[PDB]
Amino acid sequence: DSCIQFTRHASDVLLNLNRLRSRDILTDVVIVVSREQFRAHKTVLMACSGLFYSIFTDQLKCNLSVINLDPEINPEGFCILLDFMYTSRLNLREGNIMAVMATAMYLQMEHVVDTCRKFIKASE
Amino acid sequence: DSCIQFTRHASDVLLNLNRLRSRDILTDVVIVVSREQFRAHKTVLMACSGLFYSIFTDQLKCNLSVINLDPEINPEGFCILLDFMYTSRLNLREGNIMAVMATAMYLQMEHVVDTCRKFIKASE
Amino acid sequence: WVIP
Amino acid sequence: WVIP
Ligand SMILES: O=C1Cc2cc(Nc3nc(Cl)ncc3F)ccc2N1
Ligand SMILES: O=C1Cc2cc(Nc3nc(Cl)ncc3F)ccc2N1
Ligand SMILES: [Cl-]
Ligand SMILES: [Cl-]
Repeated sequence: DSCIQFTRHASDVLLNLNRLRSRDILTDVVIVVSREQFRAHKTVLMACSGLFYSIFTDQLKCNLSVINLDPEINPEGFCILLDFMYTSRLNLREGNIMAVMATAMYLQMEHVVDTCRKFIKASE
Repeated sequence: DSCIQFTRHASDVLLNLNRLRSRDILTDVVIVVSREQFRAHKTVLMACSGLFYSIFTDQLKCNLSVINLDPEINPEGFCILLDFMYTSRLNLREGNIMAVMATAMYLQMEHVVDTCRKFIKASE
Repeated sequence: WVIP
Repeated sequence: WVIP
């Protein structure tokens, strides 16, 4: 087509979606990761994660307001990944990289799994 | 912080939100623009438009599944702006620029109003 | 704004 | 991935 494109649009949209999350506006699901609870927007979770895409396209699960993750999932790892979904920034540290990579494999977030594998390889 | 950032994340999120819209997945509102109907995600509309942000933060309107726009709004202008919200690309043409600018002023989409004003000024 |  |  002959469209023009606003370079910062996608980043500005994501910033506004994170402001809605901050302010608990139109959040429609609670993700439970053992004793912790995380409120989020189903559409953002589906857009970032192959696991959430499969969950919320299921004719029965699409209607659930609470999703319980596998008990082996680390809440801090999930929190770091949820923040990445809404900001593009990943708080990857020596002390959390194994939990973050395991969580990203479970959530099916291929680009995160890729950077974790590279950072681990560099330390070996 | 010491975060790393994935450059294409925001664009990839928006692409996936547009794929959900295409496929009518988790759309939660119908915007009516006279005889036409447009299905969308409230969160994407709020993230892009000052008018939708005000509508869906209202304690009564946040619960509506149908929103009727002012009868003066042009459906094609709205369609072009809805596509811009989900893609960052604006189909601005000599034949639609006046309707697009009027719609963007109503929806409170300042960057679109800005490029329309510039394109109009260049033709004068 | 750019030409994509 | 970059340093933001
Ligand atoms: O690593 C990843 C990230 C990821 C996100 C999605 N999300 C969606 N995919 C499509 Cl094709 N349309 C809409 C979506 F919300 C699916 C698979 C995967 N795998
Ligand atoms: O031209 C524009 C585009 C636009 C979008 C929004 N959206 C939100 N703003 C904030 Cl501060 N937090 C969350 C949001 F969804 C508000 C005003 C305006 N004016
Ligand atoms: Cl990813
Ligand atoms: Cl805008």
